[PDB]
Amino acid sequence: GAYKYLEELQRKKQSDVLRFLQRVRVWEYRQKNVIHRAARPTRPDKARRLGYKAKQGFVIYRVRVRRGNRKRNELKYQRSLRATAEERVGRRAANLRVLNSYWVNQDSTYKYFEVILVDPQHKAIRRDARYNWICDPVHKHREARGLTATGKKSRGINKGHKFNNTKAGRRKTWKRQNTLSLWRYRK
Amino acid sequence: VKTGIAIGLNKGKKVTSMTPAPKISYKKGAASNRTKFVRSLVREIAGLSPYERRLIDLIRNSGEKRARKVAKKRLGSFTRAKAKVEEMNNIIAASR
Amino acid sequence: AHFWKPVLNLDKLWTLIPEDKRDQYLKSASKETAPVIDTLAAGYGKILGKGRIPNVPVIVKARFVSKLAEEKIRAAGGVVELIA
Amino acid sequence: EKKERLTKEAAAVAEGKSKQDASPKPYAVKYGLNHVVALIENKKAKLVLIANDVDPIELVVFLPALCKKMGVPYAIVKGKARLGTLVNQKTSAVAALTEVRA
Amino acid sequence: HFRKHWQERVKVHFDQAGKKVSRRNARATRAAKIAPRPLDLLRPVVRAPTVKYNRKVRAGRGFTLAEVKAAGLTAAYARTIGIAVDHRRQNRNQEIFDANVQRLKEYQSKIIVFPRNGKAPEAEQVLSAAATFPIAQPATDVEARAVQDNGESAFRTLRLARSEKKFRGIREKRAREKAEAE
RNA sequence: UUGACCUCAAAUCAGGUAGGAGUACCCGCUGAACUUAAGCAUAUCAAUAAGCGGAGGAAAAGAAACCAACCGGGAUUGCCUUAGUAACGGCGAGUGAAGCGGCAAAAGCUCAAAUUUGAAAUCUGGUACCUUCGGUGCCCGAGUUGUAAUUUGGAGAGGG
RNA sequence: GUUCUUUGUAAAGUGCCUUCGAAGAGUCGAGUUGUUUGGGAAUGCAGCUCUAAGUGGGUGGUAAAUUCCAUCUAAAGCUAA
RNA sequence: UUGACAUUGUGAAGAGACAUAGUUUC
RNA sequence: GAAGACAUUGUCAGGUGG
Repeated sequence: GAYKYLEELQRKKQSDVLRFLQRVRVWEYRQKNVIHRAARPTRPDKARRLGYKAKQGFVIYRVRVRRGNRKRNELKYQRSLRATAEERVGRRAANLRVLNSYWVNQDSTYKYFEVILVDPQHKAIRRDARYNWICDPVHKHREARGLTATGKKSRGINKGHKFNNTKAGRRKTWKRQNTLSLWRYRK
Repeated sequence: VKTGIAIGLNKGKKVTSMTPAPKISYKKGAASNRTKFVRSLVREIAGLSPYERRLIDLIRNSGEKRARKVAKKRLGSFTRAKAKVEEMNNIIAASR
Repeated sequence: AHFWKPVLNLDKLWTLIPEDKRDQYLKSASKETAPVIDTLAAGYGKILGKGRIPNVPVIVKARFVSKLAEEKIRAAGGVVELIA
Repeated sequence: EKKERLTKEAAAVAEGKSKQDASPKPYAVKYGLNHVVALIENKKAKLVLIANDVDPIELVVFLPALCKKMGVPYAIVKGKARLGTLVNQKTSAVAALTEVRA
Repeated sequence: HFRKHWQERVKVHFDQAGKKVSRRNARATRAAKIAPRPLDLLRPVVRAPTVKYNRKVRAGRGFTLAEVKAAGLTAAYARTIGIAVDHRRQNRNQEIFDANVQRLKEYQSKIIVFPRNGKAPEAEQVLSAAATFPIAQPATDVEARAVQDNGESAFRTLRLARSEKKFRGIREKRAREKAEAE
């Protein structure tokens, strides 16, 4: 297959050809709308290893954000831009459920992303039970509760002693440990 | 194996080992006979980044320790700068 | 974790024998059948010497021992085994 | 053609009791990209065709180099729908040929 | 430690008692749902970490793949039969290997397994299996043994072991710097 | 000239969907101050109240890129304990954990990454019929810039 | 408990020999800025910059060069109590 | 208010360092 | 048409500074 011949190539993000294509596509995406749709990705392997399957109901929106911090300037916006993008399209395309995202391109002023979306009222997705979990109602707007990759990263959620403050919900364990617990028969 | 006491260069209790099966999730980089060819192919296609040009150009004229330092400055570490600059030396050798 | 070294004086040192073989080993100088004692299984990591004890040779198993302790046990004719 | 082949071979295996090889062998182009690139590096191709017009060009740039390496006679055709016309798909972006009638 | 406004966040386990009854009812419900089975998976014996506790053993998570294979069956049938599995655990001790294998052998001897087809004989279940295959801390020695002596006095051993370990690098340095002479 | 394809569009197009309230609990974002520090200013009150988004009947987390440093343990969550210990801080007020151990509950697994290649075997939809929380058939179509079967590192696949 | 269908030359497991065993990138990691933590010579997070490797890579709470050892397989994902 | 990173492209000469010839300092 | 690798935008470091 071509999976690795693309993967090992797109890691080479500073070769002449890829910086040429980057100079092309960034201008294209600047002139298009901020949020928009391309009916086929620019990075198909990298889609296909997030949960994409090219069938009826899987959707790709492409998206744009400013670069820089939260100006109120030196406040640093704990939402990742990846997550920010996901919020934006999950608002616009409401019915759709976000599945994951990724990076295609960048610029000094902007960062251009792509997003994977699913239409779980579509019947292929209701069937085809590798993907009949998203139609369960808990996954409404995954992005804004942070259950995508970057959301979990910036919640701080991986295993460790480094992630001991934030492992099981930061506010949950705060409420666990900044809490007095009294029994009936004291101790 | 240990000594048989609590403290020593191999301390602790001594018992019969079993040497269990070497698990598949340690052999991650033992790469392939495919992906070597792949990685080489993409290298020759996509070429060489500018700092990789400057690196080998430094190795031509002004030695390789400065190149090691420069890799350690572009990237963070030393244990990756060593491998990258040695790989670049290997490529310069293979050019002839 | 590293710092579990709860002491046992040579004084106590027969309560480990629950009540009953206490007598049977007390009325015995047996170098052939001597009682074994497990400081670690009773939850003690190091021996210290405070006490004075009969001369009955009795075996003891532990990790850490002091000089008067091993001297007194060898005086009774018991012995220490430096298990880990 | 497939369904005619099936309604033939069902009777052929019910009465004639073949191994589902009573029907003859096919000789046809092989048109999936991953199929193609898998066949290459087994050198099970004698001609492959390549479409110039693909904006996700990363899909295709490695092919002439790889075909050169494996010594297979590549070719860059102009037009991808032109290649779809012979598979009965809108676009194929490649086609190959490995086995031919004499 | 009450300079904060703790008074809104207080947990008061009045419901210890009620939780207990709900819990026992859940046990009984799951068991009557699971009617012939013992309500618990067979769990192995394992010897703990953290030298403070190394004397003990502990009813761990799951037996291993290799020990199951030494019993001569597969994980796939084990988890139906009522046996657990861990896979990320690895056996590097033979007494434990043998003991877990012995537990499995006892279990396979001690159960009867219905067909998938049925005819469903009378089974008269047990509530738990931890009771019948109790975790058992092993013997280290019988109470009685003869004395032997070695004249080492059992303190100097520890002391010079300490000395050798703390001066190992320097003795190696001496050996290497005399070795690399001329 | 005619015509495949791509991309971008309009339709009171066929069929579908989201918003809003509630908001005790829950995931996130933004985020103060009084008070306190004999006063004062980093600090504490607080990663809190307020504000804003988003869900369910539980949510979140989750089968390790873990804890360890022991004869090694073994997903997660909660409880007792570690412990008011370690660590921190005008070592000031004060703040303040975690592993191990006992108990409750105990469930594992899936994708990409193999060429089915002697046969896209997959699928929405329309239509007709039927035993209708859906099946069979015919048809337009999606799809090779990859739908199904297989395989997920615990392993495993091809061959005999 | 019953009752009618029969799958099925399908599918699965099982040992022995051989060959391979593909394993996620603007991501890991490093610098610097701000915030945060009990985390202190620099834990986590976000932004900006530089940006990789595959007998590799992370982690091992005191710095920092080197060499070992141990455990693990990241950057994709679901799920009861 | 000044300097640094990237955005940030293609050019021809001069001075050059390198394998007639491409790699980069002005 | 003007302008053009400078501008500028995103991020950093000096002097001044109710």
